[PDB]
Amino acid sequence: IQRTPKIQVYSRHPAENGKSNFLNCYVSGFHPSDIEVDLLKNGERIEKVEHSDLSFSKDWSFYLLYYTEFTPTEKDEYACRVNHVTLSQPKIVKWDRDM
Amino acid sequence: LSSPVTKSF
Amino acid sequence: GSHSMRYFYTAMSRPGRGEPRFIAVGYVDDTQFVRFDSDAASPRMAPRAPWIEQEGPEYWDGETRNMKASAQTYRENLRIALRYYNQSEAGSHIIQVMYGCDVGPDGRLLRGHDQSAYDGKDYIALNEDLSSWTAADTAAQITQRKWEAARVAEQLRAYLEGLCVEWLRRYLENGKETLQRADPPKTHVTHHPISDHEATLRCWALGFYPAEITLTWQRDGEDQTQDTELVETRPAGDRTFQKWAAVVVPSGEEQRYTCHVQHEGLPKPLTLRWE
Repeated sequence: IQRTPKIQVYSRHPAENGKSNFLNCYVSGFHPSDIEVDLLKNGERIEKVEHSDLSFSKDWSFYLLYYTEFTPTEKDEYACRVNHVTLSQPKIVKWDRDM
Repeated sequence: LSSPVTKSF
Repeated sequence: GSHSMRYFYTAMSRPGRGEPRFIAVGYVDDTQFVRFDSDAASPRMAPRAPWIEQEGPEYWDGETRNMKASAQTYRENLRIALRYYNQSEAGSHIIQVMYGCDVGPDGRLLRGHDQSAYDGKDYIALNEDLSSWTAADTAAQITQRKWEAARVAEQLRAYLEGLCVEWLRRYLENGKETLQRADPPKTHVTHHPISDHEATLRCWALGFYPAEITLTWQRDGEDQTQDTELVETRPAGDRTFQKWAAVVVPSGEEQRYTCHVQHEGLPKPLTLRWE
C-alpha cells in the first residue's frame, strides 16, 4: 500500500516583511514513511532544517513538520521541495503569505 | 508512562 | 472532558542500511511530551513539553529501559511478520502500534486502545472489552493465539486501568496551564481580488489549542460547504494550530458572506465579515 503526501507551506506567524519568522512545511497523509523534504530560498536548499518526530494518524498515514528560521521579504521567494516513492519527480510548492 | 507489556508477534 | 494519552510506535526495516529504526512518540491530547529514536547519538526517552521536564532520573531511565526492550521486540516482530507473509529480506516493511487511554471529566477510564498495523493495514486490535482481540487476517490470527496463550490482554488491561490512567492524571495536573487552559483562535478575514468580477474571501484561525475547530462560510445563510476550500488543520510549530477556509465570491456579494468559528477556547461562537 502507498499514499501520496499532502503538503502545506506556511509561516508560524503572520508574514511581516523584515520581521523574524519560521517557515513551515507540513507533510501528512503519506505511506510508507521514507520522505525527503527540503525548504528553499530562491531555488536553493536551506541548510539548518529541523523536523518534528515522526508520527501518524488513525488511518496509519504519517505526518511530519519541517521548519526553519527565515526573514520574509518583497523579493525573496520561498518554497517546499518534497520527494516520496509515490512521486514521479519531486513536488515543489511555493510559500504564499495568503496561504 | 508507556506499557511494560511485551507484545511479541 | 476530555482527555487522552497515546503512544505511537513505528518500527521500520531497511535491508542493507543497518537494523530497523524504532521511533516512539507520546501524546497527551494534542500535545507531544516524549520521544524516542533508536537512531539518536545516545538512545533516550526525551521530554517534548515544558510540564514533563519536571520528572526525575528514575522516570527517564525507566522509560529508556522500556523503549530499548520494545525496540528489540519490534525488531524481532519484523522478522516474524516476514515469515507469516512469506516475504523476502530485501524489502522495507513497517509495524505501527498505537495505544493509550481516554478518561472522562472525573478521571475514570472511559476507553482503552491498542492497535497494530503492518505495512499500513490494520493487523490486530484490542477490543473495547479489553479482554479479546480482533485480527485482520490469518497471519494476525497466529499472533492472536499467542497473545491469548500469553494472557497479553489481561496484562494490558491492567496497564490501561492502572498506570496509564494514573499517569495521565499526573500529566494533566502538571500541565494544567496549557493542557486544561484553552487557547482561543486569533481570527481575521482577508479579501483578494482574482479578477474584476470575482474575489476570494479567506477566514483565518491562528494560534489555537486544542486542534479541534469548526470554520464555515455562509451567504445570508446557509452553509457554503461544497464551495468552501478548507485546509486540514496544521501545527504552527509552537504547540498551537492553524486553519483557514476560503470561498470564491462574485464581486458585489462580499457583504452577504459571514465566517463562523467554533472553538472550545471561545466562550461564544464568532461571526466575522470582511472590513
